This record gives sequence, C-alpha cells and structure tokens, in this order.
Amino acid sequence: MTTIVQPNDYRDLLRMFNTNIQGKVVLECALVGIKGIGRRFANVALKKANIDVHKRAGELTAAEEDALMKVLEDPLSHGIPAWMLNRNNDFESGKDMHILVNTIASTHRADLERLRKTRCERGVRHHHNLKVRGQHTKSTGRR
Amino acid sequence: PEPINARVIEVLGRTSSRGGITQVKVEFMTGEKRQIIRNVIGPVRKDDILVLMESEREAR
Amino acid sequence: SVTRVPADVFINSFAAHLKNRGIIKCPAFTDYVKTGVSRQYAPRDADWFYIKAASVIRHFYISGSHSIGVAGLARKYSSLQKGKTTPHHTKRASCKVIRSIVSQFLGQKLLIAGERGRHISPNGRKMVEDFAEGLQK
Amino acid sequence: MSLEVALFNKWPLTDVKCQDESLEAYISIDNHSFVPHSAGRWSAKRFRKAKCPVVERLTNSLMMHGRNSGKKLMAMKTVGEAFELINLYTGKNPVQVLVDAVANSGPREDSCRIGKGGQVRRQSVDVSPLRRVNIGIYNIATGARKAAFRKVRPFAECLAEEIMNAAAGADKSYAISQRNSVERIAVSNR
Amino acid sequence: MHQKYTIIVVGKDLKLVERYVKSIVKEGRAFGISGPCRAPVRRLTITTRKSPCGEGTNTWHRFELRMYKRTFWVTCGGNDISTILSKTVVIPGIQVTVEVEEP
Amino acid sequence: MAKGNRRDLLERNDIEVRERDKYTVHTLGKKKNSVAVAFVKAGKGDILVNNVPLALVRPEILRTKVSEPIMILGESLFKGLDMNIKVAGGGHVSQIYAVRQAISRGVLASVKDEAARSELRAKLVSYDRQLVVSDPRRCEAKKFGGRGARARRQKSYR
Amino acid sequence: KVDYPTLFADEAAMNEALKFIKNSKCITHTQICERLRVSVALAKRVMRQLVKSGDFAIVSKSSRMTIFKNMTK
RNA sequence: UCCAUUGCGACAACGAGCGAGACCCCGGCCGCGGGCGCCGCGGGACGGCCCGCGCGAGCGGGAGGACGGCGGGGCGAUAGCAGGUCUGUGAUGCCCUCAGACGCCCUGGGCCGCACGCGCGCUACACUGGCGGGGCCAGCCGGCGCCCGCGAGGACGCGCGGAGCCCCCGCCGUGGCCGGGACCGCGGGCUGGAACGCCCCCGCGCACCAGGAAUGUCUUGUAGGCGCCCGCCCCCACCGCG
Repeated sequence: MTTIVQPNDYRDLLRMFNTNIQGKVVLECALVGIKGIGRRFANVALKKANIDVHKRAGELTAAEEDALMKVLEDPLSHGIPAWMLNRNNDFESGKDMHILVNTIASTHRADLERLRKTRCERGVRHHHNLKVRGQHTKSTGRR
Repeated sequence: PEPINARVIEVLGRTSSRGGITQVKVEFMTGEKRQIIRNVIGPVRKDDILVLMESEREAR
Repeated sequence: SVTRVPADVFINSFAAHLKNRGIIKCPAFTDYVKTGVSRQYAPRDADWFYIKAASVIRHFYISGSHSIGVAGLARKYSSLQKGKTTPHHTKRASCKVIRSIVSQFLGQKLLIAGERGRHISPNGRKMVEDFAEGLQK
Repeated sequence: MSLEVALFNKWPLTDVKCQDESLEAYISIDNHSFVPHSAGRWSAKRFRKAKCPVVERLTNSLMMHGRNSGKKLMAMKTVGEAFELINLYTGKNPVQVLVDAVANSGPREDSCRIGKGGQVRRQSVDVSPLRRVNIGIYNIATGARKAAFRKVRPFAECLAEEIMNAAAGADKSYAISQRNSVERIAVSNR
Repeated sequence: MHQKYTIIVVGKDLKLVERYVKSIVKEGRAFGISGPCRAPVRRLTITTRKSPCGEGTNTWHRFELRMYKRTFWVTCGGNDISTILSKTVVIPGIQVTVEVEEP
Repeated sequence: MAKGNRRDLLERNDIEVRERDKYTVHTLGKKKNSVAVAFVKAGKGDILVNNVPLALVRPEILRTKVSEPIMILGESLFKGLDMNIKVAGGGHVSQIYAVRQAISRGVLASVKDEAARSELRAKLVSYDRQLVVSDPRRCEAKKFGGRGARARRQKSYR
Repeated sequence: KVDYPTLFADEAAMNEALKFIKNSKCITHTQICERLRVSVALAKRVMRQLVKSGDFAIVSKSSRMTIFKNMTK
C-alpha cells in the first residue's frame, strides 16, 4: 500500500472462472464475487500463495494470477486443512474437495436427482416447495 | 413595525381548554407604562420578558 | 513499575522485543484460525501472536502470586456472537493458542507452575520490570 | 477568578454573553464545568433546567434517536470536533456563536387552540423564553441529524455548518426555515 | 479433653434464633465460648400463577422462605465431650430450631 | 466481581500491615453500587487508584472531572499529603464520581481548624454539592405487568 | 449512481489533488472526497504525504476524525 | 378543604364500627454490639422552622438537612356476575363406561401437518456504522486445573471462581458493498434405549432504503439501549419471573 497513482499494468476489470471482477476493491473482498469462495477461504488461499491481501485487485500482476489459481484447484496438496472445504466427503470419490462456479449447479442439481429416485421424505418436499428442516409453517412464509 | 418587548407584572392562570395558554398582565418598559393583557403558551413566570409583534392588541 | 505506563505502548514494544529475540515462534496453525467462535473472520495483522503473548504475560504479572488457568484467560478475550436472527450472546475464546503461549513461556522458565494453573516466576518479573523501565522514557 | 473553566481545556467562558434580553437570564454560561457531563438531577423542579449549562442541554439532545440512546461520551467528542471547526472557519470563540444561534432561532409566535375554536379556529399567541431556547436547540440538533443520514459526511460537519449558518440568520439553514414558516403561518391566523 | 467443636443453628423465624442465642452465650461465658458469625441469609423464592387456570389478567404470587444461621465454634478446648451437654440443656429448648454439633 | 461491602475492602487488607498503621485516616465515597476507600497519610503530593496514578485513568475525557477538587481547592494542600484509593462496584462513571467524592472528604477531613473546614466546605459546595454529599437515587425494581419498572406490555383491544 | 475511483492516474496527483488543497486553510478527508470526487482512502494517503512534507499540522486526531490546519498559508 | 365518607363548621339527630389511613417487606443517613461471610438491635422526618394568607381545616414560597411533603411493593370493605375452572386432587351431586373395557400396560404415528386473515415478540434497513487487535469496570449470585481437538466437544484430577455496552489504534468509504443473514448442500459432535432435537466448520447469500388507512406505552436512575441469572427441561429460550 501507499499506492497513489495507478500501476502502468493496473487492470480496471478482471475476468476469472467466467466471472468478472472490478479493479478498485481490495483483493480479498473482490474474490468473494465468485461462487465457492468467501472471506475465510480466500485469505487462506492468497496467503499460501505469498500474495498480499490489502492490495487493490486490479493491480494484481499476471504471475500472481496463476499461482493463486494453482492453489485453488489444488488446495489439499498445498496444505490447507480438510475442514475448510465446501465438500468434505464426496459420495462417489470419498474425497475432500473444493468445488467452484461450474460445479455448484451440477453437484446440487445431481443431489436432488438422487433423492427423488431414493424416495426420501426430504426429496418430495423439494418438489412442492416446502421446508425440509422441521420449521413450523402454519403462520409463516406466506407467499 | 418594530416589535417591542414587555415585562410580566402578574399572571391570571390557565384558561384555554387542555391547559397551555395563560393570560398575563404586562407593561411596556419602553417608557409608556401601558398595562395591558396578552396570552402566552409555555411555562412563564414573573419578571419574564415577552416579545410582542404588536404595539397594540387585546384579549379577554 | 509497569502500571505507571499505558498498556498500549508496553504491549507493542514488548512484542517487538520478543519477535526480535526469538523467544517465541508462531506455529503453523496460526494462519488459518479465526481466534474464537465469536469472531467472524481471521485477524488482519500478521503478528498478532506476539501481541497476545505480551498481553498474557502482563496479565500473569498483574495477578502476582495468584494462579491463573488457561480457561480463565479465554474469558478475558471473549466477544459477542452475531448473525442468527436471535438475541446476541457471549462466548469464550479458543484455548489452543493460549496453551501454546503459556507452554512456550514455561519452557523458558519465565513461568513456574503450582498446584493449580501457573504463576509468574521472579525471572519473568525481572525481565518485565527491566523492559518497563527501558520504555519508561 | 480563582479558576477559569476552559471548556475542553481550550476555549474560555469569560468574555461571553448574550445580546437578546428576553432570554438573557434563561441561558447559563458561567457554571460550565471543564467537561459537559454533570450528574445533576435537572428536570426535577419546573424552572431548574434554566440553570443547566447550555452545552449540556445541547449534548443531551444529540442522542435523541432510539439507536443512540444513552451515549454521552460520543456526544462530547462530537461537540469538541465541531468547536474546533468553528474556530477554524471563524477565528472567534464558538460559544459566542452557539449562544447567538440559539437566540436567532426559536419562534416568537405560534398557533394554538384557544377556547372552543370550532372548525379549526386557531388564534395567535406569543411564546416564553424557555420554550424558545428549547425549540432552538431541538431544531439545530434535528437539522444536523437529518442531513447526515445515508450521506457520506459525518454528523459533526453538518452540526457545525448548521450552527454557523443559524448564527448568520441565513434562510439556508433548517432551523431558520422552520422558524419563518411557523411565524408566517401563525400570522395568517392572527 | 480438647477437640475443636462447632455449633450450627438453623431457623426460619428471626425471634427465636435471636433468643436461643442470648441464652446459649449467657450460659457459655465461663467455658470460653464467644459470639456468633451471622451468615448470609438464604432466600428461597417461588413465583406461581395466582389462578388454577389461565384466565383474566396474569397475576403472580411471590412466596419466599428465609433461613437464618448462627454458628458458634468457639468451644473447642474450653469444653470436653461431656461438658458439651452441660451447655445444650440449660438453654431453653424451642420446638423448632435444629442445632447440630461437629468437631 | 467485588461487592463493595466486603470486609477486605473497608479494612484494606491488601496493604501490608506494618505500613497499614501509618494511614491514620479513613474515608468513604459512593454513588450507585460503587464504593471508594481512601487510606490517607502524609506525603509529597501523590495519589493512586488500584495501584494506578491519577492521570493514567480510563476516563481520558473525565480526567478533569476527577481532578476538579484539586484545582478548586489549590495545590499546596494535596502536595502536603498522599493517598491510595481503592474502588469496587458497577460501571466506570460511578467509580469516577465515588473516587472524587472520597478524595474531597478525605482531604477535607485532614484539617484541624473546623473554621477552615467550614470555609472550605462553603467554597466547595458552591461549585457542586455532589462532591460532598452522596447521591441517593438507586435502581428501582420491576413488576410483572410487563418488562420494565413503569412500562407495560402493549395492550390490544381487538 | 455515483462512481468514484481509488487510484489517481499520474498527473491528477498534482494538478488538483495537491495544487487545489494547498490554497485551502482547513481540510478533512470527507471534504476532500466530496471536492475531488474520489474515495476517502486516497485522501488519507495524500494527507499523510503532506504532513510528511510539513505544510499541514494536526490540531485534533482520532480514529473517527482528524483535521488539519494550513501553516504554509 | 383532601389523591381519598381525608378533615373544619352546622343541622331531628345522638352515639359507634368496617373500609381508607394506621400496618408488614425493601432501600437510602447515623449509633452500639458482634463477626469465617457484613448481620443483629436502635435512632432519624414530624407539613417540625421563617414568611404570607386563611376563624379553621389547610394552601404558596424559602431554608437546613441522607431523604420534604401518599419512594417502590404486599394486604385489601358490603353486594354481585348463570365470568373461568368437573382435564389438579381419596372435592364432589346426577347420568354413562364397566371383561372383544372410556379400566391399566406395550409398538408405531399426531398434537409441529399449509393457497390464506392477525395477536404478543425477535432481527434489520447502516458512517451516531460493520470488521480486526487491545484495555477495562456489575448485581440477583456464583466451581476449577492439566492434556487433546480450528471449533463444538472429549480423557483424566482436584475444591475453587464474574460481561456486554464503552474507551484506544487501524481497515472499509455510500455501492442491496465487508449492511442483513433467511433459505439450502457436503461434513464433525452431544443428549438419549431410540433424532425427527441441539451445537460447530466451509460454501450459497431471499425480502428489506424507516413502512397507508389505523393504534399502544410513558414523568428520575424513569423511557430507551446493553447484557447476566433462575422456571419448566434427557438436548433446546426469540418465552416468563428477576
């Protein structure tokens, strides 16, 4: 920091994971714009990358952009714990992974597919649009 | 045109329904010693000074 | 003495001294923790460990001969939980960090155990007073 | 005297007064402590608040909003900031400005419901000094409060601008506009 | 011979507990016993609905039980096993004021 | 954590006993649930709260509120003697006022010519009366009608 | 609605951001934000640079608010 | 005249009583005693003093005093309601159930089901703010050490113990944005015979920009804001008494 004038390579709008990001917000908060990332995950991701966290996102050079990317598709091997992941024990792999924008839709949409054929109580209520938890519905949530 | 000010000599108690307004007997310390009457809203006590935008008006 | 100076100056000065003297070292787990269930995100500063250590040793000095346990230190670093469409409530901090700090200090003999908990040792008092007078001016 | 109570340990209360006579005595300017925080049980009698230091009266209204209830320290800090700003724009003592403003606000006439007054029959009446000072204070504080909601700038700057404008009598300020509106509408009913 | 003894007293009324005390202390001046240590009052509290059913305005009862405690343990060496009974008999036994003894 | 009525406080068993006998004087101040105990003696102008000097207290804003009696009374007297207050009870501001009351009474208890004491009492009470006389009002209990002492649960007629 | 940047381009850190305030007598982060239509952080940085130069002096400091005076005149 | 059938002064009325006040608990100031732990007995304030008025009862002001004129609670007259309660009871009259039982015991399920109308509440709409670090004080009252685990929790072993707001340093900088955290998807644990119950972590991130006709409560430690203990309870408080 102490950066007044814009870097010659300062990029005003950034595109990643098919998502576009601004170049005036701080880095750790900008990355929150993606699906599968938050504040807690991000810092633990940048920091492993020897990246600074209080730098405006547009001034992120190209070399950092990749290493940041590398530690994001390869989290575990880079050290980060298994309790900081959005997917801990996959149903098929049995693994611990962290999935992103292209995947959230499929892993979720595929989950309900498994519940309809399995006929669980939960799956049916996902169909008529009720509440899966045990919330009372007599007098609340009236469309 | 130039509002003057008058001093309170006494008080004649609440009159208006729901309280509030109070009749008063004032005089002009402008030097004419004109003892008259007026109505006032808000707590007021003896020696208080009022600002009268009227050199002349009467109530009762 | 030590209480004739505000804590803010003493804490930071001592933490800098400590980091310079290698007396204690940040372990690995100091870089993904949130410091307490109450807290919402992780700390911004990269050297909070040393600040916490300085504060803890100052707390051990204040109590003098009296004893302190770890869980009693966690209740001096509590906060307020929020974000639950429910009235707020108070929660205790985490004790793994505190345990690490006290264990490291004890390994340096600045901190002698007793029947319950631990209490300052005269060497620790010596050092704390020395730095207190060093910063006195 | 033996001690001068430099407010916030900067500005004195010596060469300070009020021009207007109607409310000259309903404004305490000499019994100010170094800090406007007195545990005085004011509002106990009917006319004891006329002795409350004016600044404490002012701060006790800056925390009128429900969220900010019971917060006097922030109010004192705010007031100090505003006083420095006033000194920096004007070069004179902010207390003078504050008293002049409280005098230049406050209606001198208002409409009420006298006798039966059926069918919205509202006569005109004059006003007592105490209500004048109260309304002046309330208007200053509310005007600064209305400007700083969902706006970038802080509460202190709005406060100081309002205060200086009112001391100038400019219609631009909120309090002066309110006073003029009330006075006029009451004249209509006179 | 010497045993270091304690006397406990419990009660719900303040008058008898203040009357037992005077008698016992007057009786023990010789044996070396000394005054009491008036202990913190134990406050039992119960709030109950004033009605057997939910009806009308919601009105509450507020019952309580105070228990008073005076503790003389100043006999000790001044009183031997047998001599303790000397002190627990001349006093005016009251129908409700349990007094327990324990070295 | 400290009640204000504990025997350890009104006696100040914190101090070592040999020195304890020097602090001839004792004093008390209070406000609400807050107590102040001043053991006073001869000195060269020093003061302490809970092992803390008077300047380095937490009300950076009300430091002058604490110091008032010194300035209104002058300096030579307080320079004459020394203190070590201890306080225990609810809140910060309550403790501030308790402390200043205790200081005023203790310093005013030191003089020996009651005429001087009266003159000083008159000088002081003129500035404020609560530096010498305790504040009586105290928290009021609540009732089962609602969730406050005087406010009631909102009533719906329909 | 209103967009403000947080990072000058070269010459705007001189033509106005500095040349235009030096004339002023008393200034503040939010004032200079509303004036130059730039977010506050940049104002903090620039004011730090200026006190480094020595043209302005602090009169009242605090996390909520700190203000300056123009000694240079 | 009085908050008060509270009092003065008269009257074919005289003389009494209940209710009201008096009374009991709590707190504020002082004294004595005693003491593991602040807890036992008493004093003190009474429209007493000054000034005005008024036959008077009593009204207005000013003093000194811890407190100044019903400080907060409890008790609560005669008469009555087709008010509620037979689902609190070895409280109960008259009917109906009474050996394929409305008796008693076991296994599952429900009382929580949802296009919809409203009553008491909770959270928010942000700069008088959110986040991170640090310092620091309550009372009804009250249990802690060591080691693992991010945390929630767990294994051992002993009798010992208090928070939020707030203040200070910094980041954000008017963007439905780091405001707000509903909804939903993996996972780790506790309770219990048994999760449908409750906690923790990562991720997703609904409305909501101060709310129309209408309407509620409130005069000093009061409103409002902030949190903390008990009740029921195998786990669970946005509830209630404090």
